[PDB]
Amino acid sequence: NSNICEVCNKWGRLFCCDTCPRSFHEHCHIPSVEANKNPWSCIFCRIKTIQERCPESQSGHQESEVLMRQMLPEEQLKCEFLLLKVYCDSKSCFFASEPYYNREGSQGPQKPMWLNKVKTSLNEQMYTRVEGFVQDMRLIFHNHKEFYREDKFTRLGIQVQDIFEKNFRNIFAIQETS
Ligand SMILES: [Zn+2]
Ligand SMILES: [Zn+2]
Ligand SMILES: [Zn+2]
Repeated sequence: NSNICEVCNKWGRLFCCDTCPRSFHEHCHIPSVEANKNPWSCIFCRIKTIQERCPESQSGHQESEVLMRQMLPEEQLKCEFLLLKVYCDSKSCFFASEPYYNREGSQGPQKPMWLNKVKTSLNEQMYTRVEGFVQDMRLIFHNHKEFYREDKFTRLGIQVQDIFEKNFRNIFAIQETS
Protein backbone atom coordinates (compact mmCIF):
# COMPACT_ATOMS: atom_id res chain seq x y z
CA ASN A 1 0.00 0.00 0.00
CA SER A 2 0.81 3.68 -0.42
CA ASN A 3 2.50 5.52 2.53
CA ILE A 4 0.65 8.80 1.87
CA CYS A 5 -3.05 9.66 1.93
CA GLU A 6 -4.58 9.54 -1.53
CA VAL A 7 -6.55 12.71 -0.94
CA CYS A 8 -4.16 15.09 0.89
CA ASN A 9 -0.82 13.45 -0.01
CA LYS A 10 0.42 13.54 3.63
CA TRP A 11 1.63 10.72 5.85
CA GLY A 12 0.03 10.09 9.24
CA ARG A 13 -2.49 7.58 10.70
CA LEU A 14 -3.54 5.83 7.47
CA PHE A 15 -6.04 3.03 6.72
CA CYS A 16 -5.11 0.82 3.78
CA CYS A 17 -7.49 -0.46 1.14
CA ASP A 18 -7.56 -4.29 1.03
CA THR A 19 -8.29 -4.35 -2.71
CA CYS A 20 -6.03 -1.65 -4.12
CA PRO A 21 -2.89 -0.02 -2.93
CA ARG A 22 -4.49 3.31 -1.78
CA SER A 23 -4.41 4.66 1.73
CA PHE A 24 -6.41 7.25 3.64
CA HIS A 25 -6.64 9.32 6.70
CA GLU A 26 -9.82 8.48 8.48
CA HIS A 27 -11.72 11.70 7.67
CA CYS A 28 -10.11 12.25 4.25
CA HIS A 29 -11.95 9.19 2.96
CA ILE A 30 -15.61 9.73 2.21
CA PRO A 31 -17.55 8.25 3.87
CA SER A 32 -15.18 8.27 6.92
CA VAL A 33 -13.25 5.03 7.17
CA GLU A 34 -15.47 2.42 8.76
CA ALA A 35 -14.76 1.17 12.38
CA ASN A 36 -14.46 -2.53 11.61
CA LYS A 37 -14.80 -4.32 8.18
CA ASN A 38 -11.95 -6.75 7.39
CA PRO A 39 -11.40 -6.78 4.51
CA TRP A 40 -12.12 -3.10 3.68
CA SER A 41 -12.49 -1.66 0.23
CA CYS A 42 -12.11 2.09 -0.47
CA ILE A 43 -14.48 4.27 -2.46
CA PHE A 44 -12.40 3.94 -5.61
CA CYS A 45 -12.83 0.10 -5.39
CA ARG A 46 -16.52 0.42 -4.60
CA ILE A 47 -17.05 2.62 -7.65
CA LYS A 48 -15.10 0.26 -9.86
CA THR A 49 -17.29 -2.62 -8.69
CA ILE A 50 -20.51 -0.76 -9.71
CA GLN A 51 -19.08 -0.22 -13.21
CA GLU A 52 -18.01 -3.87 -13.52
CA ARG A 53 -21.31 -5.23 -12.29
CA CYS A 54 -23.19 -3.09 -14.88
CA PRO A 55 -20.89 -2.24 -17.82
CA GLU A 56 -23.77 -0.47 -19.60
CA SER A 57 -23.71 2.14 -16.81
CA GLN A 58 -20.79 3.68 -18.75
CA SER A 59 -22.86 4.44 -21.87
CA GLY A 60 -23.51 8.16 -22.30
CA HIS A 61 -26.23 9.88 -20.27
CA GLN A 62 -28.01 13.25 -20.38
CA GLU A 63 -27.16 15.50 -17.43
CA SER A 64 -30.84 16.40 -17.05
CA GLU A 65 -31.62 12.70 -16.45
CA VAL A 66 -28.67 12.27 -14.02
CA LEU A 67 -29.80 15.26 -11.91
CA MET A 68 -33.33 13.91 -11.38
CA ARG A 69 -32.11 10.59 -10.01
CA GLN A 70 -33.01 9.80 -6.45
CA MET A 71 -30.18 9.42 -4.00
CA LEU A 72 -30.40 5.61 -3.66
CA PRO A 73 -27.20 3.94 -2.35
CA GLU A 74 -25.38 3.90 -5.66
CA GLU A 75 -25.99 7.63 -6.43
CA GLN A 76 -25.15 8.49 -2.84
CA LEU A 77 -21.84 6.70 -3.36
CA LYS A 78 -21.13 8.41 -6.66
CA CYS A 79 -21.73 11.83 -5.11
CA GLU A 80 -19.43 10.94 -2.19
CA PHE A 81 -16.73 9.97 -4.69
CA LEU A 82 -17.19 13.13 -6.78
CA LEU A 83 -16.85 15.16 -3.59
CA LEU A 84 -13.73 13.21 -2.71
CA LYS A 85 -12.20 13.94 -6.10
CA VAL A 86 -12.59 17.69 -5.46
CA TYR A 87 -10.89 17.36 -2.09
CA CYS A 88 -8.04 15.51 -3.86
CA ASP A 89 -7.00 18.84 -5.50
CA SER A 90 -4.97 20.97 -3.16
CA LYS A 91 -6.85 24.11 -4.30
CA SER A 92 -9.88 22.68 -2.51
CA CYS A 93 -8.45 24.23 0.70
CA PHE A 94 -9.94 27.60 -0.40
CA PHE A 95 -13.45 26.16 -0.48
CA ALA A 96 -13.35 23.65 2.43
CA SER A 97 -14.40 25.64 5.41
CA GLU A 98 -16.94 28.33 6.05
CA PRO A 99 -16.03 31.54 4.23
CA TYR A 100 -16.58 35.16 5.16
CA TYR A 101 -17.04 38.26 3.08
CA ASN A 102 -15.63 41.73 3.77
CA ARG A 103 -14.17 43.31 0.66
CA GLU A 104 -14.52 46.90 -0.50
CA GLY A 105 -16.87 47.00 -3.43
CA SER A 106 -18.40 43.57 -2.99
CA GLN A 107 -21.28 42.09 -1.10
CA GLY A 108 -21.30 38.52 0.27
CA PRO A 109 -23.51 35.84 -1.36
CA GLN A 110 -27.10 35.30 -0.31
CA LYS A 111 -26.38 31.62 0.23
CA PRO A 112 -22.88 30.76 1.30
CA MET A 113 -21.73 27.21 0.67
CA TRP A 114 -18.54 25.23 1.31
CA LEU A 115 -17.21 21.68 0.84
CA ASN A 116 -17.44 20.68 4.50
CA LYS A 117 -21.03 21.71 4.61
CA VAL A 118 -21.77 19.57 1.53
CA LYS A 119 -19.84 16.78 3.25
CA THR A 120 -22.09 17.01 6.33
CA SER A 121 -25.17 17.21 4.13
CA LEU A 122 -24.19 13.94 2.40
CA ASN A 123 -23.41 12.21 5.69
CA GLU A 124 -26.75 13.26 7.15
CA GLN A 125 -28.65 12.14 3.94
CA MET A 126 -30.10 15.60 3.37
CA TYR A 127 -30.09 15.34 -0.43
CA THR A 128 -33.02 13.39 -1.99
CA ARG A 129 -31.75 13.80 -5.60
CA VAL A 130 -28.41 14.18 -7.33
CA GLU A 131 -29.57 17.68 -8.34
CA GLY A 132 -29.35 18.80 -4.65
CA PHE A 133 -25.70 17.86 -4.36
CA VAL A 134 -24.75 19.20 -7.76
CA GLN A 135 -26.51 22.55 -7.10
CA ASP A 136 -24.66 23.10 -3.85
CA MET A 137 -21.30 22.12 -5.42
CA ARG A 138 -21.78 24.57 -8.33
CA LEU A 139 -22.97 27.24 -5.89
CA ILE A 140 -19.58 27.19 -4.17
CA PHE A 141 -17.80 28.25 -7.32
CA HIS A 142 -20.42 30.61 -8.54
CA ASN A 143 -20.41 32.50 -5.21
CA HIS A 144 -16.63 32.76 -5.46
CA LYS A 145 -16.72 34.15 -9.05
CA GLU A 146 -19.32 36.73 -8.16
CA PHE A 147 -17.60 37.95 -4.96
CA TYR A 148 -14.06 38.22 -6.31
CA ARG A 149 -15.16 40.00 -9.52
CA GLU A 150 -12.03 41.11 -11.35
CA ASP A 151 -9.49 40.06 -8.74
CA LYS A 152 -7.39 37.39 -10.30
CA PHE A 153 -8.30 35.20 -7.30
CA THR A 154 -11.51 34.47 -9.18
CA ARG A 155 -9.48 31.97 -11.18
CA LEU A 156 -9.29 29.58 -8.24
CA GLY A 157 -13.05 29.17 -8.54
CA ILE A 158 -12.72 28.42 -12.26
CA GLN A 159 -9.94 25.91 -11.64
CA VAL A 160 -11.71 23.97 -8.95
CA GLN A 161 -14.98 24.03 -10.82
CA ASP A 162 -13.23 22.49 -13.83
CA ILE A 163 -12.06 19.61 -11.55
CA PHE A 164 -15.58 19.17 -10.33
CA GLU A 165 -17.12 19.23 -13.80
CA LYS A 166 -14.67 16.79 -15.44
CA ASN A 167 -15.14 14.34 -12.60
CA PHE A 168 -18.91 14.75 -12.71
CA ARG A 169 -18.95 13.90 -16.44
CA ASN A 170 -16.67 10.86 -15.76
CA ILE A 171 -18.38 9.44 -12.70
CA PHE A 172 -21.90 9.79 -14.00
CA ALA A 173 -20.91 8.88 -17.57
CA ILE A 174 -22.32 11.99 -19.23
CA GLN A 175 -22.57 11.72 -23.01
CA GLU A 176 -19.52 13.25 -24.61
CA THR A 177 -20.07 16.35 -26.82
CA SER A 178 -18.11 19.20 -28.49
ZN1 LIG B 1 -5.47 12.77 4.08
ZN1 LIG C 1 -9.23 0.56 -3.05
ZN1 LIG D 1 -25.95 -6.11 -16.25
